[PDB]
Amino acid sequence: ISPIFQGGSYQLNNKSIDISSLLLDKLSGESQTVVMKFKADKPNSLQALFGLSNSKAGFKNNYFSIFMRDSGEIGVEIRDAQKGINYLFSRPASLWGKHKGQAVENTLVFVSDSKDKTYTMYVNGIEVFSETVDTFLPISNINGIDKATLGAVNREGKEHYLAKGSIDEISLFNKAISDQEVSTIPLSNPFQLIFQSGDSTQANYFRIPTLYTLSSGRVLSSIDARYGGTHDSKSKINIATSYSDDNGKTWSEPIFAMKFNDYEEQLVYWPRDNKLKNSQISGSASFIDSSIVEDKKSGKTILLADVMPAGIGNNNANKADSGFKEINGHYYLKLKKNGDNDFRYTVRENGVVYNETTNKPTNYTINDKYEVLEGGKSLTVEQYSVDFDSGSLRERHNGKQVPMNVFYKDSLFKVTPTNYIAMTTSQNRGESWEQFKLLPPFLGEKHNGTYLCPGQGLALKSSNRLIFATYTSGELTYLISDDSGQTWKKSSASIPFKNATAEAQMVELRDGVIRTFFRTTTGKIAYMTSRDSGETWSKVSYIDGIQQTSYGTQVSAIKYSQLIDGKEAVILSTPNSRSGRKGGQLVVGLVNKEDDSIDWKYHYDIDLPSYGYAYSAITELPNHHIGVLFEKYDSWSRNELHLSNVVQYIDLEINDLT
Ligand SMILES: O=S(=O)(O)CCNCc1cccc(Cl)c1
Repeated sequence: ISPIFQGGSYQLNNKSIDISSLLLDKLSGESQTVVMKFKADKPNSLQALFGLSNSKAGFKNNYFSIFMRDSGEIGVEIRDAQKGINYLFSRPASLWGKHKGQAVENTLVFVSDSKDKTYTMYVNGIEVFSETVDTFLPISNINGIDKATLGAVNREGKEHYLAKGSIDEISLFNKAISDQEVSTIPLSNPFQLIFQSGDSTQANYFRIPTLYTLSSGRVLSSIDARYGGTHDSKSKINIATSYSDDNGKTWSEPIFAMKFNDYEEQLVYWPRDNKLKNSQISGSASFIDSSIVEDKKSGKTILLADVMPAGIGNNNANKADSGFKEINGHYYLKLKKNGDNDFRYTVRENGVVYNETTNKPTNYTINDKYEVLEGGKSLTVEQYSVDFDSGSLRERHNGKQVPMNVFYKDSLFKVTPTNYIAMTTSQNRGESWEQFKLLPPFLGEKHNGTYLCPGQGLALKSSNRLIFATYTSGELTYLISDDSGQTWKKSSASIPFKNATAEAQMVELRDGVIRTFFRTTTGKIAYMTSRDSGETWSKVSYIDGIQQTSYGTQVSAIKYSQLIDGKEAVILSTPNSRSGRKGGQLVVGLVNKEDDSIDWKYHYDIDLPSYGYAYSAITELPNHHIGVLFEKYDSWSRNELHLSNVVQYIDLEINDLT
């Protein structure tokens, strides 16, 4: 249907605009839709875009507003004192501010539906909240409403929540338009989604993006598909992948590179209230932190991720145990049988489960999928599903049987409760992935394994060498293969922090010269250099000119193929901020051929300094554009947990950055 009101080209410069005469007497019925296209690249701390209010003395809490914060949060208030109603619905990190230095036109759709008693907010094609209430309050049913305002709320005759920005278009409808109708509304998005709520992964949440340009020109991406909110394990998380064959313009429906079946893949709205937001799927196995590389020699794509058995995160991860037993230069996966207090088994050659106390083999074997077989027959366990129907999180059997896996809670044989690294490969550039294999321990039998650095591995240009950075307490532990990832060795490089989350990414400055940039606990990004293709590593230095928080954030980095200002160039992606994960930048550095030092010459602001930017992935697209897939929110903040569709993709050109 048609708008009852339509206006545009409104400039909000800290002075409200009264549209009462134009709008108020057009409002009728109990259901309304607001469609508003607006820019705000210099927002005030807290500002209202739109208000309906009782402006009379004594009725300061009788109003409806659509408001935003300079954090990028969007919300509404719906208030009527006489009715005793004070609704406040919102979601952090819902907005864009700037893109390529130009103010972004956000498309906001707010639906107030009296029939379903539900308020729903979409921004830029993304539903950011949908709230059902017992007692519905139609927005124009507020006692004594006498003002319709743009860029403030009129309370007791004064302008509250004064806005800075513009409303290029605003329409109102005396109808609650359908989800279908919403999706036909044209958008002006500066970004794309590769992974998103409702896709093939059926995860409502995603974290830890990666990007990698394959030699055929295909761009591949991997990500944590996170089911139990945005929590790091413990949770259910699979590793999903998608690829683009047209320079990032479009992307394939995701598939899984690594998945477990002990818990159902469920699209779940995770509670965001302070009482329940720390609810955590607690009995599921999971993957976390993926990294990609391509091997010139075989042509295979190789993906690694951390693996966690059921219940297990990095907090309850058995340090002081690798999960393997050393038996004469060889490492065998340890197992514990249902009922025993110790790990009395190992998985020897051909997956034969072997009793260590009597040195007899059992009739149990472990297949290539880490599934348990008895006498060649597939054992099963019953799957779990989760729900908050009772009010709190419940994890319960759902009737479906799935293959018994040693990483599962209900398994007859269980691996050691600690962190492992798995590897899978693709022969068809990400169209399918093999069953993963665990990597062996590198730091000894009684050292719990290292943590994979998410993002990219490094494929050295002039050899067959493959390297994946990993971290542990007191060092970076590079994993090195010269035979297409069939065998790996480690190269240890000491760093001056104990228990840092030293997420590290590498660039090749020139043949055999690797610089690694990594996250620290110092508020500055660090780096070290190898000049022998990763055999040995320099001492640690720090970058000036970029700030991180004390706890730090992952940094992504590439070596750009083309000269810039006549020099070799490296591009870093990172939040630039000592307060939180915001102020995203790409920083372009020019290499000094004399000494391999880097002049950080250009800083490109991804969006506003106050808007969220966390983990990121950068790649040089085959057309020499830059692709960026990143968490567009603060993934540290306890106020921004469990947000949907915040991992977003943008395309940039080098001239945009300079
Ligand atoms: O800096 S963040 O807190 O946003 C993400 C830190 N992830 C570290 C990790 C790695 C492997 C397993 C687990 Cl459980 C946690």
